[PDB]
Amino acid sequence: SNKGAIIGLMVGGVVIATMIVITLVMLKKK
Repeated sequence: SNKGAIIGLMVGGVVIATMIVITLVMLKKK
């Protein structure tokens, strides 16, 4: 199985996801 390989793809997806997760926080600040 080796679930460690899954993390490899999480490194690239988290980079772009970092902008989406913040977009919501900025809305709450209002």
